Amino acid sequence: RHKILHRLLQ
Amino acid sequence: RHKILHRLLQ
Amino acid sequence: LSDEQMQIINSLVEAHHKTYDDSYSDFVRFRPPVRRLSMLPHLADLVSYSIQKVIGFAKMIPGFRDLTAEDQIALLKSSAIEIIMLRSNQSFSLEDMSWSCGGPDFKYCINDVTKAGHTLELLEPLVKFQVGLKKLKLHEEEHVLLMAICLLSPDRPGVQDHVRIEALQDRLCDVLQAYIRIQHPGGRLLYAKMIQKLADLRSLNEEHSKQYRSLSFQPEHSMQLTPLVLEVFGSEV
Amino acid sequence: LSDEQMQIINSLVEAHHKTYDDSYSDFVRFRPPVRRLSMLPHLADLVSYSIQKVIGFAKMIPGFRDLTAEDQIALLKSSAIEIIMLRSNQSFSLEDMSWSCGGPDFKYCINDVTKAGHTLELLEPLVKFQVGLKKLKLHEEEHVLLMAICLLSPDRPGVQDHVRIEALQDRLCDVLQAYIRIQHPGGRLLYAKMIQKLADLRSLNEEHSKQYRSLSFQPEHSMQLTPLVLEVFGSEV
Ligand SMILES: CCCc1cc(C(O)(CC)CC)ccc1-c1cc(CCc2ccc(CO)c(CO)c2)ccc1C
Ligand SMILES: CCCc1cc(C(O)(CC)CC)ccc1-c1cc(CCc2ccc(CO)c(CO)c2)ccc1C
Repeated sequence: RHKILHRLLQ
Repeated sequence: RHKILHRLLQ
Repeated sequence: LSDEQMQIINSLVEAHHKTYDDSYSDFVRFRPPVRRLSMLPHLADLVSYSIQKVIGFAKMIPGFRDLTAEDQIALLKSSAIEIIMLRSNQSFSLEDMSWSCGGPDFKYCINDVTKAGHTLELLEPLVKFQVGLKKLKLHEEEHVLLMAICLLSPDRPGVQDHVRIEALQDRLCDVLQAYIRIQHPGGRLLYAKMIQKLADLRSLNEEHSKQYRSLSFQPEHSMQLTPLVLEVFGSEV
Repeated sequence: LSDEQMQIINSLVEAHHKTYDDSYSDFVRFRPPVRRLSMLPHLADLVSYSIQKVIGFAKMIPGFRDLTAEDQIALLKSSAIEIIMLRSNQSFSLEDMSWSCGGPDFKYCINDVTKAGHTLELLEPLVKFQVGLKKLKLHEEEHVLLMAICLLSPDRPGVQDHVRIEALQDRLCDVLQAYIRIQHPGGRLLYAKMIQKLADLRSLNEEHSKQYRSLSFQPEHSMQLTPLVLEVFGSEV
């Protein structure tokens, strides 16, 4: 979960 | 799972 | 042909017309085309849109509606890409080796499609398939049948009642085989050709699947897809 | 103000500029506006797009980047709608009581927004909020601060280190309080007004949440959303 939020937060 | 496919299949 | 056979033809043909807009007027509502995967937004919407049509078509194939909700999803999730490769042919032009949909913005060369995340490994046989198929110059009656035959294949991962679906597909294969014999002059070897196509859609299905996982795995690419595409092409069982 | 304080201002302001296109040139790539929830596709893309900007802005707030990946998501998932209601104000016009973004197609009356699935229960206070806020005629320095202050609230469901985030927010509240005292003439009562706004964004946050669940629950409506919107507004913990 939150796969997309991570990619964007790095 | 397959929430959208059901709605469309009825 | 008999009456029952013909009724199935009129049934499939009307379902196709109801799910295939020859004006392609709905394309104006997809995220605009752009010629770094610039064509992904537009094509992901074109495909998401198409899936909705395939589901609409499937719901009208005589008998399909009577399968188990699970069998319906199983047949759909696995044969969706194939049905879209089949229905797309109705717009493939041998001339400009592209898909012409109403206008120039909606005309996709092998170039445009490359910017959607797919390589030639798929695009190569895909076009080859479109040409070979486009050349069979099938009738709308046969065209719509081939779609119903492909969609009602019992040899799909997930199928429970892989015996009833075996019946339906057969009931369709006959109508086609018969029609081609009676209504299609010069088509004394057609059936074999068509069935051969359903086999090519299998290698293509596979290729797209691998290429799809590759993209699908990247959130900067999957966030570009649609909730429906992710679900139908997703591997959640 | 001190140097450290000022550095934070230059930091936030540059982050805003980098994440806010005054040309609104990217709107041409959203699914076209349509005036049965006709405005959902376009607005869902406008919002999905905005979330991407808020994440981009957040990653530049000094200190935020040092929070736990989980704290980052927690602050983001819960304060995202509020930041979007705050940043949207930079385009809200008191004249035509709408959001003017570059052109007429990208101008949304209270009418257009209704066709997005939201009722007046939200649209009513939302506009009221936009007016009251638009009237404070804040500076870009204060505007960008209020966003960082709102985003770095420790009182959000999910926050683990609700004590460090307590520090950061404070380090920001000062810079603002100070600036308003020194750099904002006539703004001897501003701070209190602004903070009052962060409280109104809470009732609005709530309203949108309920209204969002209602829509979100319907697949014929959620299939219209974006993978990013579903995830950030979804309740998956
Ligand atoms: C069969 C390949 C379908 C496909 C999937 C994808 C994705 O896998 C990317 C992640 C999913 C959105 C991207 C692009 C394409 C793709 C799409 C087309 C579009 C064919 C186009 C699609 C459908 C239809 C009617 O349903 C017409 C008109 O008859 C034209 C041609 C070639 C390719 C490679
Ligand atoms: C805060 C309400 C945000 C919202 C959420 C939704 C959904 O909940 C529907 C399912 C998610 C897509 C639909 C519509 C809206 C909604 C969106 C707007 C757009 C404001 C618009 C949005 C963002 C920005 C910059 O990030 C500008 C220019 O500064 C203008 C105004 C009013 C409403 C009610």
